[PDB]
Amino acid sequence: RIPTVAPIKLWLKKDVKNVWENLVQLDFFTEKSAVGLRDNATAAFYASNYQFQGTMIPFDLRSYQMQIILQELRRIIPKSNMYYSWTQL
Amino acid sequence: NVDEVSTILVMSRCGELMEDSCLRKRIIEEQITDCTDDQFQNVAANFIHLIVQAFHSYTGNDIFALNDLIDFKWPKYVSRITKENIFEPLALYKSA
Amino acid sequence: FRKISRDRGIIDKIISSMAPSIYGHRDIKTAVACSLFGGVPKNVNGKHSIRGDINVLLLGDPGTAKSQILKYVEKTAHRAVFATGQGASAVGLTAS
Amino acid sequence: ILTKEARSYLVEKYKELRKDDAYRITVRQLESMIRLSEAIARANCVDEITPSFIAEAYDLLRQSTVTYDKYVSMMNMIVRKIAEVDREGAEELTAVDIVDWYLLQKENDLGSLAEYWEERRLAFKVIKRLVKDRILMEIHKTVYVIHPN
Amino acid sequence: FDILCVVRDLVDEEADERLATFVVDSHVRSHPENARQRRLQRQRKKEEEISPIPQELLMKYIHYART
Amino acid sequence: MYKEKMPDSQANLMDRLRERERRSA
Ligand SMILES: Nc1ncnc2c1ncn2[C@@H]1O[C@H](COP(=O)(O)OP(=O)(O)O)[C@@H](O)[C@H]1O
Repeated sequence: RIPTVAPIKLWLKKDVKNVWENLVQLDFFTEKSAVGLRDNATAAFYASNYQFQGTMIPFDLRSYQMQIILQELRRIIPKSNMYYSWTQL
Repeated sequence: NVDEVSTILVMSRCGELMEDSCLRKRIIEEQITDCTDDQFQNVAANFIHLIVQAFHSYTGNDIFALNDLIDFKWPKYVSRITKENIFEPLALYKSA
Repeated sequence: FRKISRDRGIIDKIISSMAPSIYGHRDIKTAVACSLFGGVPKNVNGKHSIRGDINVLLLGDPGTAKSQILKYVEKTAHRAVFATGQGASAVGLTAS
Repeated sequence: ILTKEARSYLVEKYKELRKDDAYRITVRQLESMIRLSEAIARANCVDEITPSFIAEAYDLLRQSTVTYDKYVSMMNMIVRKIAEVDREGAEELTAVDIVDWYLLQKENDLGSLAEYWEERRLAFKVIKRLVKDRILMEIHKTVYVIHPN
Repeated sequence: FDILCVVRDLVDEEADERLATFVVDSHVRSHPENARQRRLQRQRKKEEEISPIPQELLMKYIHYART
Repeated sequence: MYKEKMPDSQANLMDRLRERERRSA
C-alpha cells in the first residue's frame, strides 16, 4: 500500500528468535498445557525429573497460547501505533 | 522504558570501554594526538546510542541483551576507526 | 518456390514462421505447422480410407495464447471456419 | 507508444509481480499494465509512456491527524530523496532541510499562504511518525539517515 | 486428436524475462507507426525482422504443397 | 521527474502563493 519508484524491513527469521524469547519471559505467551507451579515439594519433585514434550521439540514448533485477547489489545494499544489498524482481523 | 535503558548503559558502560586495550593500541597506530578522554567517552557513547537504535526492536527493552552486542561488535567497530573517523561519527558509521 | 525448397533445413524455417509474434511454444507451433500442411488422405485401394489432416488440441492455463493461435490459423489457411463453444449448436455445426 | 526504457521497467515489474505467486497473475496482466498505461497517457497529452505511468498501473493492479495516502505520499518522496545523497555523497539533511525540499516538490498543489504553514507543520509531525516507526535513524546537526532496516 | 499441447504457466524469472521482452516489443511493432509501394516495403521489412519467410509466400507455399 | 531539485527561494514563497490565491478569482 505504498506508491512505487520512478527511475520497511522484514526482519530475518534468525533475528526474531530473541524477540520471540522476550514474549515468553514476560508471560504474554504460555505453553499449550503449562501446568505451572506445583503446590508441594514432593509433587514438584516429579516435575523436576519428568521431561515433557516441549523440552524436546524444536524451538520453532512449541505450541503456545495467549493471555491477552485482540479486543484487549485494541482497548489498550495507542491509536498512534501503526499496527493499530491490524489489531482486528 | 526505552529512554532509561539508553541512559543506563551510557552511565554504566562508558568508563568500561574508554580504557580497553584495543582502542589505545589503535589510537597510537592512528597517532591521534588531539584525542581526549572527554572525546573518548562520547566516541564510545555514540556506539551505544547507535546499537540501541539499531537493535532495540531486536533485543527489546533489555539491559542484559545489549551489554553483549556492545562487547562483540566493539573490536570490529574499533578496527574501522581511522584518522578520518575521529571527528565525524557519520563517516565512521558509514565505514562500519 | 524451388529456390526456397533447396535451402538446407527448411523445416525449421516454416516452424519459426508460424505466428512469429508469439514467443516460445515451439512444440506447439510445430503442431500448427504440421496441421496446416496436413498429410496424405490415403484412400487405400479405394475400399479403405484414412483421414489425412492433423487434429490438434490446445490445453493449458489462461494467459497462454491458446485462442489467438486459432485467430491466426483462420488468417493463414486457405479455408477456415471459426466457432466458439457455447455460441455454437449441434444443428448449426453439422447441417440444418 | 511504449518507450524503450519503459520496456525494461515493464519486464522488471512483471517479474516482480510474477514472483509473488509462488489469484495468480498471467501475461494478460502484462498486457493490462500496457493498456492501463495507454489509458493514463490517453488522459494526458504526451504519447511517450514514461516509467511513471507504468508505476501507477503497477500500483493499481497490485493493490487488489493526517489521511493515509497524504502521509504515505510524503514517504516515497523523502525515502528516495535521502537515498540520493547516499549515491551523490553530498551532505546529509536535517529535518528543516528535508521539509524545505518537500514543499517545493508541490509548489503548484499549494493553494493559500495559510496552507504554507499548515503543510509545513504537518511535515515535521510526519518526521516524528517516521522516526517513531524507525525508518530514519537520528545521529549527530540533527542528522537523519536511513535507519539500518 | 493427434497432437495434444499441454501448457503450464509455471513461474521463473529467466523464462519471464525472455517472454516479456518479446511481448513488449510485439506491441511496439503492431502499433501504428508510390506510397503503396513504400508502405508495402515497410510491412515486409517488419516481416523480415521476425520471420524468415514472407507471409504471403508461405500462404501460397502451403497451398502449393497441399495441391 | 525529480526536476524540482534546487528552487532555493527566499521567504518570497509566501508571496508565491499570493499569486496563486489573489489572482485565482
Ligand atoms: N507465448 C505467448 N507469447 C506472446 N503473447 C502471449 C503468449 N501467451 C499469451 N499471450 C498473450 O495473452 C493473450 C492470451 O489470449 P487467449 O489466447 O485468449 O488466452 P487463452 O490461452 O486463455 O485462450 C493474448 O492476447 C496474447 O497476446
